[PDB]
Amino acid sequence: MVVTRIAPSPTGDPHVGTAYIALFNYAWARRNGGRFIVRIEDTDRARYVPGAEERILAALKWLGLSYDEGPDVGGPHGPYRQSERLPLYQKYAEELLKRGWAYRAFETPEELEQIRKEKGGYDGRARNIPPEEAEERARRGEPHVIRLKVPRPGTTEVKDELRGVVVYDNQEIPDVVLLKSDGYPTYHLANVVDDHLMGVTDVIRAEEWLVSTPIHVLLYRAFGWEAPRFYHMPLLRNPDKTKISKRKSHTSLDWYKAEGFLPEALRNYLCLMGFSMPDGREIFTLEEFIQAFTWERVSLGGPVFDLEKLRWMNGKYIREVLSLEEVAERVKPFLREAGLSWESEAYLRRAVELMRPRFDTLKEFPEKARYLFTEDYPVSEKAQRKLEEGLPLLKELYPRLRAQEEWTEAALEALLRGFAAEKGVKLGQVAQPLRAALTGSLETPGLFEILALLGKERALRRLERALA
RNA sequence: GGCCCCAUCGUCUAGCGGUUAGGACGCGGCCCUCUCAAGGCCGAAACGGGGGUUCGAUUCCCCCUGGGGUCACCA
Ligand SMILES: Nc1ncnc2c1ncn2[C@@H]1O[C@H](COP(=O)(O)OP(=O)(O)OP(=O)(O)O)[C@@H](O)[C@H]1O
Ligand SMILES: [Mg+2]
Repeated sequence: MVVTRIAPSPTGDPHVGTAYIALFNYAWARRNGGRFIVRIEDTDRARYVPGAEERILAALKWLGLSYDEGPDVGGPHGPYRQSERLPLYQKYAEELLKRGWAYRAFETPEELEQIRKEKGGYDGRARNIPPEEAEERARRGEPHVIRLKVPRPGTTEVKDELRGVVVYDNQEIPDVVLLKSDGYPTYHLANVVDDHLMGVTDVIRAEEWLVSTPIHVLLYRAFGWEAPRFYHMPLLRNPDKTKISKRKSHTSLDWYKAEGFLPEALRNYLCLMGFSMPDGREIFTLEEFIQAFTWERVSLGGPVFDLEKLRWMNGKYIREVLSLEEVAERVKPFLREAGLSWESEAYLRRAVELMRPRFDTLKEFPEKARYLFTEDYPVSEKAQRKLEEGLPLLKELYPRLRAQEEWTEAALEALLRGFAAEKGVKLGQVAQPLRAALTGSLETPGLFEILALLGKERALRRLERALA
């Protein structure tokens, strides 16, 4: 069948680039009724951020991706955390050693630097050490690394499923270290070994690994294993076209969730990063994505992550994809984070309904609708100017309002329109100042619905403070 | 700099030899209207350059230019 995977490195916040690559591996497997594996790349004890594994796994679930095998769901070929597979890599490294495909190198980190300075890059000088001497210096515990012994001279054919064949010159392929001196392996060794054992057939990864591919082709050869298919996705780019980074852009998935972006929206935007539906439709579900997926419709340009477009999309989900009730539920955390409270579900729902077309992120709701949940709301200078300029009218309207029995949006409009005509003035001249009194703002939803929402008492009370 | 990838509006993109080069975000105008949005309508905006192949190239081939990636005991 088809088996894909993601090899996240727990070395920082959950990265949007990871979600992007995960999105495509997930789809390709589901499209082919296959498996989607999650393997953690925690072999660099130096860059390892404790607490990063949980975070990445949660973000993937947050976006709606589900994996078939992984650290927290088990699987037939575990462990799924490389740190727990160390003896395995040791074993395979020595296998290459015995097959003449690798060798032990004892240069100190400082000699290597000096070698890189003079001859630019390691010169494979350790290949001249007699195997028995290397084997002996190893048993004496001399610190060392194991390097891939690249066939020299020569050529190595790599095949990218989206770009075609690419012939490399072995002189371009360095004798990369396979097993570090601390016993930990490098991506190069662990990638191949683990992809093999877990049976992955389709390796879909970021284009930044294209050049390292001939190293993997060589390793699969060394082991006598069949190489999987390679699909390299273009890198997500900052606005300046450089690979998306933490300083020119927002790469942390937690930042997106914190800002009120809907996972559905983010996932949908990410699909547009290199892929498009035949009919050119831009809003679609995760499932529709799986079904319509085809490497034929994947573009290879480095897409710029456009926040403005994400916001647009998020707003689109808020008002056209999720139900009223769903938005109401998703907005709660944000109200709580703003120290605000709603009186009941009924109230919140109507509040959300009135604002639906006015907020593009869940975080924006408590901001623009603050006056619907607390008395502690701000008053814009323009609102104040408008309030003071219409006090006389409001003063004459107030008595009519305290005597209004039927407190409905229909009745209220009738009264106000009538009052405006009877006072020989345009509605706006009575509605605008009233809006200011009620909301401390001049940018709000319809006056009649805002006036009704609160009820007679709550509305008059607030109206009285503006006239006091 | 060496090697490798990429090339349609500012951005995401549709073209797969013959199209007024389409859509979306953003931007401007208009409509709707009690404000602000949402929504509808209209509009400005692209094939980097030079050779070719071909009756004909944005579509196919080559060079140039441009952009990006990669050159570790990180991935
Ligand atoms: N900036 C990025 N843009 C696009 N894809 C990325 C990016 N970074 C990583 N990927 C891809 O997403 C998957 C997960 O990458 P990973 O979890 O290692 O994050 P990372 O940003 O590569 O961190 P590290 O510094 O360890 O390389 C990979 O298979 C890799 O190809
Ligand atoms: Mg045009």
